[PDB]
Amino acid sequence: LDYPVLWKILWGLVLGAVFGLIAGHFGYAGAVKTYIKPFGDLFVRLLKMLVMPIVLASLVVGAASISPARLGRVGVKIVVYYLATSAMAVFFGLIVGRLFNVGANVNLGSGTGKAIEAQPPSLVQTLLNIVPTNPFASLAKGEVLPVIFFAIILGIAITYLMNRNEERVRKSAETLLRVFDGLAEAMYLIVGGVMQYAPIGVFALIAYVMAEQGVRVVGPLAKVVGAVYTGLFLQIVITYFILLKVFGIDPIKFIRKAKDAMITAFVTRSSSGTLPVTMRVAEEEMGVDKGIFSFTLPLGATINMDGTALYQGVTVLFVANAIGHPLTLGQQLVVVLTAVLASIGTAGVPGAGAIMLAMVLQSVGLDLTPGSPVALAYAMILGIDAILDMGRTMVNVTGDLAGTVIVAKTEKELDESKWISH
Amino acid sequence: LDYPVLWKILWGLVLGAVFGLIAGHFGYAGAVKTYIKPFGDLFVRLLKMLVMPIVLASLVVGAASISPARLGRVGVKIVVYYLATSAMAVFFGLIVGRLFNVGANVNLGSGTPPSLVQTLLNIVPTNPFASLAKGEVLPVIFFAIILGIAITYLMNRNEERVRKSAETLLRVFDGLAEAMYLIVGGVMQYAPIGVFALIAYVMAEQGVRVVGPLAKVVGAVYTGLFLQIVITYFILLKVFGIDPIKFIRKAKDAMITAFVTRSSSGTLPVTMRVAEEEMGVDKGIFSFTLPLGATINMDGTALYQGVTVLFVANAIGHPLTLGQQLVVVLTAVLASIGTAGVPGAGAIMLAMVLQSVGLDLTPGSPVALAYAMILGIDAILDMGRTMVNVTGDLAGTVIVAKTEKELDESKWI
Amino acid sequence: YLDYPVLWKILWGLVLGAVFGLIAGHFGYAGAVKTYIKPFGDLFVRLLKMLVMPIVLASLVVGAASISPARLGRVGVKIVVYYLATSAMAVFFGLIVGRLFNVGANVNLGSGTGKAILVQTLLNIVPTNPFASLAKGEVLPVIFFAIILGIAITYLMNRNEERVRKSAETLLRVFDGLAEAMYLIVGGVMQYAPIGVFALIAYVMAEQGVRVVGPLAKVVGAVYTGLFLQIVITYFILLKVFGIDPIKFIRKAKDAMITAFVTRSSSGTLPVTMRVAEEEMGVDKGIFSFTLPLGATINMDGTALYQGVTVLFVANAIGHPLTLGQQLVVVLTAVLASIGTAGVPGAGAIMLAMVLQSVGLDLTPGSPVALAYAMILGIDAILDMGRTMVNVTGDLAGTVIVAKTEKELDESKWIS
Repeated sequence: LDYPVLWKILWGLVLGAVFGLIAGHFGYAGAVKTYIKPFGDLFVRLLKMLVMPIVLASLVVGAASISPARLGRVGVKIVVYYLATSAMAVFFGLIVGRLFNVGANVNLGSGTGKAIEAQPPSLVQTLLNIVPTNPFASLAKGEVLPVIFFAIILGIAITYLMNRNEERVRKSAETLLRVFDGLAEAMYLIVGGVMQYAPIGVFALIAYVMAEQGVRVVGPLAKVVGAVYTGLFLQIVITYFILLKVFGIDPIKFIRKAKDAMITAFVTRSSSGTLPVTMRVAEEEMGVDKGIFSFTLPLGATINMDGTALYQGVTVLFVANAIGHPLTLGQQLVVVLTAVLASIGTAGVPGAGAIMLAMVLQSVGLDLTPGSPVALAYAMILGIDAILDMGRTMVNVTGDLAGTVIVAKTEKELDESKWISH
Repeated sequence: LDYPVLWKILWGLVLGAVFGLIAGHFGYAGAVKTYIKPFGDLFVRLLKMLVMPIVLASLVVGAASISPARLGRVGVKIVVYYLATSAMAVFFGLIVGRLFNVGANVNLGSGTPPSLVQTLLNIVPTNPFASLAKGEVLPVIFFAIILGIAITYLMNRNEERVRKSAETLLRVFDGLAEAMYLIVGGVMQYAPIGVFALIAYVMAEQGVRVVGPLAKVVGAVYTGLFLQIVITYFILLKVFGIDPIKFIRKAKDAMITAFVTRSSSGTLPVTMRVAEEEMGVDKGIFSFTLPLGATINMDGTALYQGVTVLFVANAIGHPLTLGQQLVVVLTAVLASIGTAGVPGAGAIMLAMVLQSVGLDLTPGSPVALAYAMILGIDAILDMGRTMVNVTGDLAGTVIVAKTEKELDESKWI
Repeated sequence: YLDYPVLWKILWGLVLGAVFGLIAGHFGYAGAVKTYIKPFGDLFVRLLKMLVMPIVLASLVVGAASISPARLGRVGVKIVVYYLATSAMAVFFGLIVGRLFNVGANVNLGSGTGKAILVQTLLNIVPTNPFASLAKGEVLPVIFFAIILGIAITYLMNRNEERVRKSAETLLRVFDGLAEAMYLIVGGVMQYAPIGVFALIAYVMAEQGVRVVGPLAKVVGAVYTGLFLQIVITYFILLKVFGIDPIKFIRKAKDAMITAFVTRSSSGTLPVTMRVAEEEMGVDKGIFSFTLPLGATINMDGTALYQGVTVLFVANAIGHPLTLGQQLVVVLTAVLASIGTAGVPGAGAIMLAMVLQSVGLDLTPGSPVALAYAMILGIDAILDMGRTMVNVTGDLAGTVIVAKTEKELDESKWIS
């Protein structure tokens, strides 16, 4: 029968979260899961549908445009960008976590230090596994990063065929490129259609996440949730804003534009499954060239270490203090750095944080055996994980946009007409 | 060689069925399975091959033509039709099982967490490429319709790059679809040999078993088809102004293929080519209605389940009135919607229905002994179950077609 | 401080790697070879694996769209006759070269059980889901679907309706564009090829080269003398008979041969074999896009050598007497049971194991025949290298011979 407002996706967030909270406090969280949540599963399923086609096609079309040496430059830039913001996330994660003093109370356990054969991640085979041995297979499996490799090789090769002298060579290559282009275009059209549904699906998703885990943010857990979020906020408001401003980009204009991707990132808790919304934003909103965002955006849905360095800095310090194990500021740095290195090869998927935490705890030598104190801390964190996941993913997508727009500004943004107010 | 002539497919059927019957009664069915059967396995393998490309390509081209408001309309029509014809199937199955009094004798036993969100939600594919790679027809149908609908909006868009890119893309799908129909055309030159091999086996293996009280079950289920086709499909066709006798003559290839092949979804290339090359239906209709009804069509299930639930009921002595027999069959029919046509489905579903009502299927108990009898004629039954579906799948595709763009009346006059 | 491209490097990367491998191996450093060197060659292998499915699908839709279904059937029957001809030669040489070297040198004793000793595979050529078969990496069904598509596209481009024709050309144009792209990229990888070839033989030599001392030297010795004879006698003589200069052939086949050798996969060398077939032998896409991937599957040459030698090494080590006749019957059986499989590393030991079972020999642990099998298995990589290399070479020789019989045709590629 409706609805007129176009500021709705943000309305659906707030109304949903408030509805979720109330439904949960009154014991009705069970009912949300049944009647409301599946609408958000639909929202989520549809976005999932577009991720392989949009990413594959947009990057064939984008590496075919621009050029391989310029493409190379955009890599070094988006990577230098991610080290910079990663150090800030690490630093803020340590600071924000100490301030709230998250290990408030109360149980005792048995200390340890780095133990059980102390190996950092393999990370050779992680690299060799970028090059897909069957492009068709990597498309059928969800694998983003090999598709990125094959899409870039296909694109660069396509362009080389179009400067070849023979006419058959040039007309065939172009028909091919034309097909990816038409495909990419259809995809972007569709996500716009999906986004018409988005505020209902955004509503259903925090309604559930709030009714389930919203009731749990009481007590000593409030402080970790409280800490992880002032940490996000600091990362955005200081390191992203200051970074945008230094490159001559208005920080407030950016957020009004990034908003759809941010809210979607948040509720969806998947970088890879927000990629369709993010990319359309990079194009229809930020005015970024496909030759840029088709590479940097899906690459950063994997490589961005910001939200893990944030999350990991807080929860390691929470476990450390609940179980009584003294952790100096330095050893926390070396732990978070290990988790961050260890996270790089894997893309953003919901649940990733608790999973990664379990790994750093084990490896550092703690016993995660049942009823143990340290198994009890992890289990507390694990119970607010969706709440934390939402902010982990959202801080990542935001910075994913923020670096895409900076690197773009550095060659062909170029479209400044996209930002003028009237 | 060389044999080529036409209209062999009806010949391969009758001749193979006779070869099979003769071969089975003298006990040589092992040799039929070894030496003859694989030739028919090949006919089935080739048709399976064309199903994903034919369905993907034909619907992207078909939904790119026409328009989404019209597309929605035919959806509603083909759904109303598949409901309507289902009622007739329920009714006839209920009656023929009673008339034949299929359950007869003699052994004794006693008797009397839903979802349907995740089923609907599972229509939307999370990886379109995986869904093409796995079988998954219903999600491909979804992605193909979105893709086509989207392609058309781009071809009406003002920008010049956009418009020619979209049309390039559409042409690739058109070219592919065009190639597929050529190939399925080719396989149909081979079809009567494979139709021959397939009933040759089905007659040689399970044919000798159709003696006795099981014949009454077969008699009842086949009286249901004939009654469904000849009464409710014919009457429905005449009601919308379509000649019932020309229809059968044309569906003939898809029907015989449906019958022998026992896969609704795997007769789909032949059905679609029949739907187009014979019935003269536009791609914009059958590229939706035919593969959708190869999943959603409930007719042959209400027939099969009506006869055998009543057969089990009477064999084990558990009384079910005409009314409570209906309520069981309605349940089995609802549970069938999310699933496409597959050669084991009848017995699998039968087993499930015995379960839910609480009957004990442990060996060697009567309800287990009753089901085990049905399971032994299942192929004879599966052949008629699918043949009636593809027949009705065509009939609604053409009826729904007649109401907008059938439109081609030159194909029959 | 490295240029490096002097561009005759792929044969250099091999010898320097092989020698580096031996030398590094004798000094016990193979552990470091496995870590620091090896992955550079795994990279080389991974890039080529990537290109196989598109290079093959695209090349054959375009190649079967060109030429014509009656001619294609002839090059089919011709390439099959070729592969039978060259196989009998491999069996013959495998029997002779193994006896000549007399591979059963030493020492242990055994009996075993005896003495004494399809359809669904063919049906499995026809893929029930082409999209699945592309993803699962199944060459023969992709080959089948590629030919039917190519043939149908050609018929559609002859159809009277203009739309049908313009669509079909679009479709065909997409595949040609793709194929052309692939060949471009494999051209690029070959720039990297000698570094990766160095790394691979470096590893294979550092690990298994050290084992080739003693009575295993003879089996490695006999198999390579078998390879040398197959190429230098039956490929050459067959090439001359059909009028092709044998020494020019080898210089051209060189990139594919070495890639084959080092990667030990007939099918994952396919991109390099197909590029050679095109940019070097001057063979038409309509010929080689069929014969080469088909021969990466059906070619029995390299198997008859491995099985002719190793069945006899097991035979003589285990003391079980085999007449020249009974050795023949085992190898023929092993070859028949072998066809459906594409080139994969480790394939040799795998097949040997089976013939041992079926003949009734007992492979129980600590057994004599079990002990013999293990020795062969320990030099298997060394044997694999020469096994697949001979196939890829002969794959080319039959591809250009059947090519010579219709449209090779490009004689301009070899002159002055």
